[PDB]
Amino acid sequence: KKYRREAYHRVFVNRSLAMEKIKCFGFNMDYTLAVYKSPEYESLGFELTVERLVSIGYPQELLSFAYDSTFPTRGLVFDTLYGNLLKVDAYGNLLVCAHGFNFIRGPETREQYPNKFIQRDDTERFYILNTLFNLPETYLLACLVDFFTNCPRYTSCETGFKDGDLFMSYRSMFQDVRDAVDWVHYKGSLKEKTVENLEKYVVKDGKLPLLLSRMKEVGKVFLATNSDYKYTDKIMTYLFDFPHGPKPGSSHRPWQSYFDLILVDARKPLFFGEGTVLRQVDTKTGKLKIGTYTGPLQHGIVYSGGSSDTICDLLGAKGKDILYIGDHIFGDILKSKKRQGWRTFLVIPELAQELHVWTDKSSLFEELQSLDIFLAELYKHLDSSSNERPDISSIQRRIKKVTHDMDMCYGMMGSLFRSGSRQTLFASQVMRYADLYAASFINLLYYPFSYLFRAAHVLMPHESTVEHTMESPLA
Amino acid sequence: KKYRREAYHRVFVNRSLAMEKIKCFGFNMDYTLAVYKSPEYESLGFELTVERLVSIGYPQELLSFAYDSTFPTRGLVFDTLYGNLLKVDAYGNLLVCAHGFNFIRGPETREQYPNKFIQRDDTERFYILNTLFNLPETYLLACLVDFFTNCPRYTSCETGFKDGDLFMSYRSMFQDVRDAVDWVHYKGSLKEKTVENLEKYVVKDGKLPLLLSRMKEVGKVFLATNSDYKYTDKIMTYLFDFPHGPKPGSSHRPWQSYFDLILVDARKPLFFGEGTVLRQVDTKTGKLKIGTYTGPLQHGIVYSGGSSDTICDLLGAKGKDILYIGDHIFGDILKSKKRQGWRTFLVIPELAQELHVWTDKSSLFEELQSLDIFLAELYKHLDSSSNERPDISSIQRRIKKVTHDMDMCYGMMGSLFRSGSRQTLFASQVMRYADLYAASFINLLYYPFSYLFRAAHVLMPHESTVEHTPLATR
Amino acid sequence: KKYRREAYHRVFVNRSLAMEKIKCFGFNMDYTLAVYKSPEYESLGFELTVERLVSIGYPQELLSFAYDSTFPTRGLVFDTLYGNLLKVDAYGNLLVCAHGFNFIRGPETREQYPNKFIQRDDTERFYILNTLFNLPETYLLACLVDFFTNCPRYTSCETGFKDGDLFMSYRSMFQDVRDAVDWVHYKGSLKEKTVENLEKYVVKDGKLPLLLSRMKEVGKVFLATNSDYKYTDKIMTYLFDFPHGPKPGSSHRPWQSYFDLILVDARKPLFFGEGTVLRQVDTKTGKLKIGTYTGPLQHGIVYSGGSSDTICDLLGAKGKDILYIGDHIFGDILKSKKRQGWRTFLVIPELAQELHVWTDKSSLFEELQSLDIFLAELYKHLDSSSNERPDISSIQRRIKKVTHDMDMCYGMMGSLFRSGSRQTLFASQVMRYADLYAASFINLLYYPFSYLFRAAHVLMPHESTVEHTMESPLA
Amino acid sequence: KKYRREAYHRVFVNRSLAMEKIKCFGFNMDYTLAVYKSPEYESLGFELTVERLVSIGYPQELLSFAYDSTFPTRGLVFDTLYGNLLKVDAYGNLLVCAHGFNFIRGPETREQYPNKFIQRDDTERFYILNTLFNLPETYLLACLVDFFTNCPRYTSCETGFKDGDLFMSYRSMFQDVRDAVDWVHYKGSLKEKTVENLEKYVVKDGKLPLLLSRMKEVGKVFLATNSDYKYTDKIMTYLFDFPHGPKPGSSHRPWQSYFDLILVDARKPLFFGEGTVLRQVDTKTGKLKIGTYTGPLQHGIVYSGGSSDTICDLLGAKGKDILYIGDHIFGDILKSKKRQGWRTFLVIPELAQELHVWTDKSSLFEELQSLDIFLAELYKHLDSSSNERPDISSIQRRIKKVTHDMDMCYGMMGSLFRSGSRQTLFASQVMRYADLYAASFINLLYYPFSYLFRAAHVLMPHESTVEHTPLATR
Ligand SMILES: [Mg+2]
Ligand SMILES: [Mg+2]
Ligand SMILES: [Mg+2]
Ligand SMILES: [Mg+2]
Repeated sequence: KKYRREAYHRVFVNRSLAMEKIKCFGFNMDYTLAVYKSPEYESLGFELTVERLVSIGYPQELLSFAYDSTFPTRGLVFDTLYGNLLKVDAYGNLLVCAHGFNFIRGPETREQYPNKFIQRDDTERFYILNTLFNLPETYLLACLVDFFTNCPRYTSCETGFKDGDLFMSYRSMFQDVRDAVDWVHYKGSLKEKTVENLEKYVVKDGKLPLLLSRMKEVGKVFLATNSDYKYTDKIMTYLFDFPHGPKPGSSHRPWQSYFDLILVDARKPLFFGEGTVLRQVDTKTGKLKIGTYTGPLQHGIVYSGGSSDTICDLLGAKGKDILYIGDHIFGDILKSKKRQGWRTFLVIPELAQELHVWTDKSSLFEELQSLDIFLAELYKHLDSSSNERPDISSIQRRIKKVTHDMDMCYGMMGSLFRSGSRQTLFASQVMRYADLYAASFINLLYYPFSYLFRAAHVLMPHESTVEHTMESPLA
Repeated sequence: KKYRREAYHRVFVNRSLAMEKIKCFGFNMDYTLAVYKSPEYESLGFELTVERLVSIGYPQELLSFAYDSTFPTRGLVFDTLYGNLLKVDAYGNLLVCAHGFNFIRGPETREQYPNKFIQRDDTERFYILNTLFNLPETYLLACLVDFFTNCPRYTSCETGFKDGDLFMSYRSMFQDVRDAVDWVHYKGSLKEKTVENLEKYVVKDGKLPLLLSRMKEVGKVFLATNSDYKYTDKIMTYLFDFPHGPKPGSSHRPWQSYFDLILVDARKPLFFGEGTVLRQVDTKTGKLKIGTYTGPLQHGIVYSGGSSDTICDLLGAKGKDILYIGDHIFGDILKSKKRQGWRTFLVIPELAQELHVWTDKSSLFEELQSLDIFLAELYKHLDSSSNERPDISSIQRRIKKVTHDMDMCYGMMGSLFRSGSRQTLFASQVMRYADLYAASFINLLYYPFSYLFRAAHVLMPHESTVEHTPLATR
Repeated sequence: KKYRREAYHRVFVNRSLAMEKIKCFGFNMDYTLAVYKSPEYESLGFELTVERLVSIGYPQELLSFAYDSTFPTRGLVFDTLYGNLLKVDAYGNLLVCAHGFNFIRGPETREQYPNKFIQRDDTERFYILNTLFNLPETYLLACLVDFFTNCPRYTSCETGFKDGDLFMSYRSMFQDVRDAVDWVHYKGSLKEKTVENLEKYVVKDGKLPLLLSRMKEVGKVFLATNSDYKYTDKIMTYLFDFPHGPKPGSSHRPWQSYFDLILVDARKPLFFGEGTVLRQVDTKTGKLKIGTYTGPLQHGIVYSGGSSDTICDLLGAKGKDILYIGDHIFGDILKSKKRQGWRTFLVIPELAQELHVWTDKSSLFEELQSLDIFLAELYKHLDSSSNERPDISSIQRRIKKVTHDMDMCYGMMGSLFRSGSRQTLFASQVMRYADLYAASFINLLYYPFSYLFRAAHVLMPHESTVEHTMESPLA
Repeated sequence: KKYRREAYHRVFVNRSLAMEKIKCFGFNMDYTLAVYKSPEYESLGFELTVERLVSIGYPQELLSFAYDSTFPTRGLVFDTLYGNLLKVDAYGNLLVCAHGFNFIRGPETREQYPNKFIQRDDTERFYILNTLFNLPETYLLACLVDFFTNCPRYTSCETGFKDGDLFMSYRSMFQDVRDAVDWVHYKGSLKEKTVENLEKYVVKDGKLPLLLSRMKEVGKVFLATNSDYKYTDKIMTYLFDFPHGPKPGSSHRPWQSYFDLILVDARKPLFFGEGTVLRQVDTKTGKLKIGTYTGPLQHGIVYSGGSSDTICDLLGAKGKDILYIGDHIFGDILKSKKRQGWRTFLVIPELAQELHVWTDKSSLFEELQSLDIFLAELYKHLDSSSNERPDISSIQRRIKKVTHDMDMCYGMMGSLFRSGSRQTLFASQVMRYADLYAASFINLLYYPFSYLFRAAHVLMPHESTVEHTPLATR
C-alpha cells in the first residue's frame, strides 16, 4: 500500500510533471483565486438574469423562480431545437435527457434522438454550458422550458411555443437568456452587488497568501485575469485583507507585492493567440495610460491586454516552465500554435463535494460490487454450449435502482464526471486539457516544490480486469 | 474476488450489452473470419509491394528488404512533410518519433515538432496507418527513409532526398508506396498468390463452424464483406474444409449454409451511407445477374452492393438488434445518420500477444510498482513548508529504463494501446467505436448467448487513487 | 459614336446584367439611402473622436484639430509599425507614402519599404481605411502623427514616441483612435447629434421615393441595415418627409410602405453567412418582441437579425434575382458559400466629384497626351541599332509636374481609383465586388427596368494600343 | 495619332521602365532563348507521356491519342474532384467548363458549381495548368476523361470511374498524369529525344546573337536557367550555330562568350529565396568541381545553384537595375522578401497568334461594335418612367453567336487572356508580375536601349466610357 495525502488535500495527476522544473506560476482570478461562494453567487447571478429578462418583456411569473443548486450539473448541452438539457458522453451519446424538469427515459429519447446521439460539432444547434458562470442559466433554461410548457396561455410545439399569432422557439428563447446573462455580467449590476458585500459572495482563506508566498521564494508568480483593473483591485484586496501578512505576526502587505507580473484585460482565449496591444494601467484611476513602459521586469507596473508570448518575454521563461492555474478548459485549438504550451492546473470546485460522495456513500459502492460479483457467479460455468438462461431481471433491476440511488447523491443531473459506466464529455476535456487538477489550487500547499507528480494510468478494459498473475490460432 | 474466464478466452466489454437482445450476428470476412497468418501474409504483401515499386522505377537495393514483424505497430502516423513515423496520443501528442529506423529522443523532436504536437486533423500532411493491411507499408516507409538517408548516391533534406539534380519529397514517395500497395491489393497478385497456398496464409479452426452453428440456432447470421465472390467463395470454402460439419461426426456442409444472408462487394464504409445498388450474384459464373431478387428473403441467394439499411430490411431487424463483428474501426461520421446503428465487436489480433506481456512480464510491472511506492515514501512528510530536494535521480533513471524495457516487450514501436502513462490514438479510437473487443471473435464461443456483458469502468485519477473510506467547498 | 446618358446620371457596368431578370432590390441604409452630407458629417465624427481621445488622456492641443476634407482619400493603409498612411496598388506596391503631413518621395521610401512593397495580408501590421466612416480617422491619424512628431515634449522614434519613461507606439496609438471611433459610433453621441439636426447632416432628395416607387411596381423591394430600429425610423422618416408621396399632388405615405421586407440589426457581414436568430421588432417601442411571427409575407412586420437566406425565403427569390444596393465592399470570402450570390450595385460617393475633374480638367489630360505623342516621335526611327540617346529630361520633368498637377485636383492623397498609371487597391476591389456602380443608387432613375447593362472590356496593354486595322520564328 | 511600331514587333508595357537604367539583362533558357517549336514539342511530350502512362498500366487505347493543339489553352484549372477543366476569371469565377471534350453550358454548371465559383486557393482540389510545359497534360487530362467516360468497360461517377469493382478517382488519375509528365521531363527520354533532332524541336534565329551582342555592349548579360549544363550547352550551341557571329561576315563565337555570367541548376523559384549552395561546373566533364570560385568574377566560369542575391553580388548590381527575361510567372510571395526585386520581361508565345485574331478578324470586332450601338439606340429615350420592353432577343442571340465565333478564332478553350467581357486568371497574373511582355524577348531588338517604356493605362468603366468634355454630391 502506497502513501497518499489525505483525500481532501490531494492534487490529482493526469500527466506527469516535475515541479522542480517550474519557474513560473500563473493565475486566473475569477473562480481560481476568487472562489465565489455557492449557492449564494449563483443565486445572485440567477436573480439578476430573471429581472433583466422581465424588463425586456418576459412574463412576471419568472420573478417566482428561485435558484435551486440541486438541479444543474456543469457541462450540459442545451439543444436549441428541442429545448432539452443533455448530459452527453465523450463521443456524443446521450446519458441524461431532461425537458424542463421532466427526465426522459431511454425509449422516449429515440423519438427526438433516434440513435441516442447528438453532433456536438453542430455549434448552431447545441450550446455547451461548460463554465462555472453558466450554472445559473442551466437552471434558468429548465425553468423557462418547464414554465412555458405548463402555462395555459402557451401551446407547446416541437421547437417552441405558440403565443397567439407569435412563435417563441427554444432557440429564440435561448438567445434571450444568453444575451441577458451577458448583460448581467457586463453592463449589468453583478460586479456591483458582488463588491458591495464581499463577505457574502467570495471565500476568504488565509492560506492563500502563504501559498503565493512560497511560490515566489522558488519561482516567478504572475496573474492574468480577464476582469478590468477596478474590479481586480477590489476582489484581490479583500482576498488579502487579514491583520497580518503571509504568516501570522508578520506585517500585512499589498496583494500586488505577491506578483512579479500583473495583467488585466487579457482577453482570453485570444490572449493565447495573437493577443491585443500590450497596455499599462495607471493604478490610481484604473484607466489606461496613453503610453506604455517597455523594458526590463520592474515592479509597481500593471499591464493590460497583451498576449501569452508577451508574458513569456517579460518573465524570461519557456512555455513548459510555466504552470498555469485556472478554472477554464481552453480548447485544443490553441495547443496547435507552434509556441511552447503552458502546463496546466485546472480548478474544479465540484471535486470537493464529489470526493465526499465517494467516501461517505461507500455502502452503495459495495452493494454494486456485490451484485456484480453475484451476477458473474450465475454464469461461472456457462458458455455458448449452454441452454440455461438464468433469471436476472430482479438483480438487473436492483443494479438499476442503486446506481440511480448513487447518481442522485451528486445532484439531479448526476456526477460531473460520469453517469453510470460512461465518462461524461466534461471529464473527457478535463483529461485532455489538464496536467494537474483539484478542487482548489490551494491544495498545492501540501506538496513540496521538489515534488514529482507521477500520473496514473487510465486503464483499458483488458487492462483493469486481467491480473499480471492450446490457444485457437484465430488469436 | 469475482469470477472471470481465462484471460485468453475473454470478451472485453467497453459499453454494456445483453446478448439475448442480439438477433443478428454480422461478419466481416478479411482479418475477421479469415485470420491471415503472421508474419507470412505481411511478408508476401511486403514483397509484392517492393516488386511493384521496383517495377515502377525504384532502386534495385529494395529487393534486399525483408519484412521484420518486430518493428511496426498499428496506428502510427506518417508525417509526409518530414518523413517520420509517429506514435501520437489521443489528443495529438508525440509519444514516439522515428525517422527511418532512427528513434528521436524528446529534445530532438522539438526541432520538427516544437510543441510535440501534430494536427492529426490534417490529412494532406499525415496519414494514419490504422489497418491490418498497413503493417507492411509502415515498415516499407521506414525502410525507404533509412535507405535513401544512408545510400551514398542520395543526399538528405528536411523534406525528402536529392537524387543528383532531381528531388523526391517524402510526400511524393509516400504516394508511390501508398499506390503500390493499392496496386498489389487491387491489380497485382496478392489475392492470387493467397489462394494458391491457402494453408500457408489463412488460419483454420474447427471451432469456427461450431460457433457459427450455435449463432444460427438463436438468431440470424449474415456476412457483409468488401471482397468479391470468386475470392470470398475460395477463402470460405477453405475455412470450412474439415471432414465433418460443426460438431464432429456430423456431415460437413457448405459454408453458404451457415449464413441467412451473404453480401459481397460491400464498399464499406459507403455501405453504411447511401451505399451502392443492390445486385444479385450468379453463384455459378462468379459474376452478376442482370436482375436482383427484391422483396422477401430466401436462401440460396448471394447479394452484392446495397447498403446497411438494405440488410436491416431483408433481415427484418432494427440497428441495436445487430452485433457486427469485424476488424475495422469506422469513424464517428457514420453514427450521426438518423438511422439506428449497429452494435460492434472489434477484432484486435495484436491482443493475443499483448496479453502475454501483461501476464508473462509481471516482474517489470512489480518492479515499477515498487519504485513508485519508494518514491511516495521519500516525499511522505514533505509539503510546501519544507524546502529539501531529495535525490530521486537514481530512482528516476531506473524507472525510465524499466518502462522502456516494458515498452520493448511489445516490439520496436511499443504497445498498440499505450506508451507509458499515456493512451495511444489507437486505444481511444477503440473505446470510441467498439462495444466489445477481443483477439478473435472466436472468444464468443466461451460465453452463453444469454450473457450480460457489463462494461469495465474507466476510472479517473481521483477515482482510482482514493478509497471509499472552504476554497474547495465554497 | 454610341449613345450614352449624360455623364452625371450614368450607371457604370463592370459585369453585364439584365435588369429584366431582377425580382428584388435590396438596400443598405447608412451611406446608401441616408447619404450623410460632406464635409459636415465627417467633421462631426472627427470632433467627437478628438473629444473622446482627450477624456481618456490625450494632450489638449488636439482640441485645435479641425477636420480638413482636402486631405484624406478613402481606402488608405495605415502602417501601425511606422505610422505611415499608404496608398497602395492592387498588388501591394506603394504609390503615395505620407508620414503625418509629410509626403515622402521615392528614394526615401526605400529606407522603410526597401522594395516599395507592403504585405496587405499582414492584418496585424496594416489597417485598410476602406469605409466612408473611416474618413475622419484617416485625417485624425495624420494629425496625431504630425502633432507628436513636432511637439517638443516628445521624442520621435522608428515605431513611436518617447514621453519620459513611457513609449507610445504608432500601434498603441492607432488602437486608441480605433477604439474611440467605435465608442463614438456606439456608446457615444454621434447618432444623438445626427438625429438632433437632420437638415445639417443627411441629404434629402425627393426622387428617392419616386425611384423606390417604380422599383416596387416591377419587383419586390427590401431594406437590410445594420443600425437598430430606433435609429432607422428617425433617419428613414426624414428621408421621406415631403408634403407629398412619390409624385407630387399624391398623398404622402410612410416609409415602411415602400418596402416588402424591412430588416434591422442585420449584423453584416455575418448576416451573409450563418446569421443570427431572426427576431421581430415591436415598432411602437423599438424593442424586440419575445416571440416572432413566422409565416407568409404579410406587411407591417419589421424583422431583426436573421440571415441573407432568411430574406431569400421570405421574398421567394433565388440569389441572382436580387440586386443589392449598398456602399460596402464585402470580401470574396462570402462569395465562396455554395449559396447563390446576390448581384451588386456599389455606391461610391467620391464618383461625383471625380467625374468633375475628368470633364473640367480636360486641358491637363490633353497636355499629357501631347507630351506622350511627342515622346514617341523622338524615337520613331530608333532601335537597338541606335547610338542616339535623345534628351528627354525636361519633358520627363513636365510629365512629372502635370500628372501631379492632375493628381491634386482630386485631393491631397489623389484620386480614389488611380495614382498616375497604376490602379489603386480600392479600384481593384470595386471591380471584383461590384456588378454595377455609380455615385448614388438614385441614378437607377434614368434607366428603364428593361435595360441591358452590357459591361465594358477592361483592355490589356496589347489590346488598347494595337488597332484591328517575314516574322521571326521566336514568335 | 501617335507613333507605334509594327504590332508584331512591339514590347507591350504594363508598368513604366526606362531602359537606360537597365544595367543587367538576365535570361531564362527553356521557352525563352530556346523557343520550342509547336505543335511538335507538345506532341513529343504528349506521346512520351502516354507511353509512360501505358508503361505503368493504363489501357492500350491511349496509344491512339494524338495531340490536337487546337484544344488546350494555358491557364486552365483542373478540378480533381469532378474531373473538369475550367477557365476561371481573376476572382475565381467560371467562364468555361468542359468535362472531357464536353462543354458545359451555364445552367448545367450550376449542378457542380452552384455559384459558378471555385476557391482557387484550394490546392488539394484544383491544379492550375500555368506553364508552357502543361499544354500536353491539359489535353491528356481531357482525353482520359472523355475516354473513361465513353469506353464501354468503364462506368462513370461524379468523382471518377469504376473499372468493374475497382474505383479510380479523377484525383488519383490526375496524380498519375502529373507524375508521368514529371517522369518524362526528369527520368524519361524527352531531353534526350530533343537533342537528337534539334532542328525539329527548337527554333533558330540569327537575330538572337545580334540582339545579345548589343546588350553586352551597354550592360552585363547573364543566363539563369533551371536546366543542367550538358543540356544547356547542347541547346545553346545549336541556337548559335550559324556560319558567322552576331552581324554577318563576322567570325562566329561560342555561346558562352555572350554572357558575363552563366548559371545552371538554378532551382527557381527557391533560387529567389535562400536558394542552394553555389557550385562551379567543370566545363569539360559536364559535372561539378569540388570547389567554387568565390569572391570576384572572371569569365570562363559556369556557376550552379546559388541564389538571386548571389547573382546581384557577383554582377555588382541592385535589383531594379536588372531586367529578367523569361516565360514563367513567379507568384507574389517572392516580392515580399526585403530584397530589391528584379524588373521583369514576360515572354508569351501565344501572343503572336493572338495578335493575328485581333487584326485579321476586324470584321467580327466591328459587327459586335455595331450591335452594341444599335442596342444603345433602342434604349436612348427610355428611363425608369417608361415601362416598355423592346425586343432585344434577336440582337442578343446574334451577339452571343458572334462572340463565340470570336472566341473560337483563338481555339477550343478561348483566348489566353479573356473570355468575353471578362479577363482570365492568366491575364491578371500577367499584369501582376510582368513589367513588359511580348511574344518573344526578340522584340527588344526593335527598340533603343535609351527607350522610355510608358505604361498603358488600364481604364475603368467610368474612365473609358466618359469623354473629357445632391444624393451624389453630398
Ligand atoms: Mg474564470
Ligand atoms: Mg476486414
Ligand atoms: Mg453603410
Ligand atoms: Mg522557362
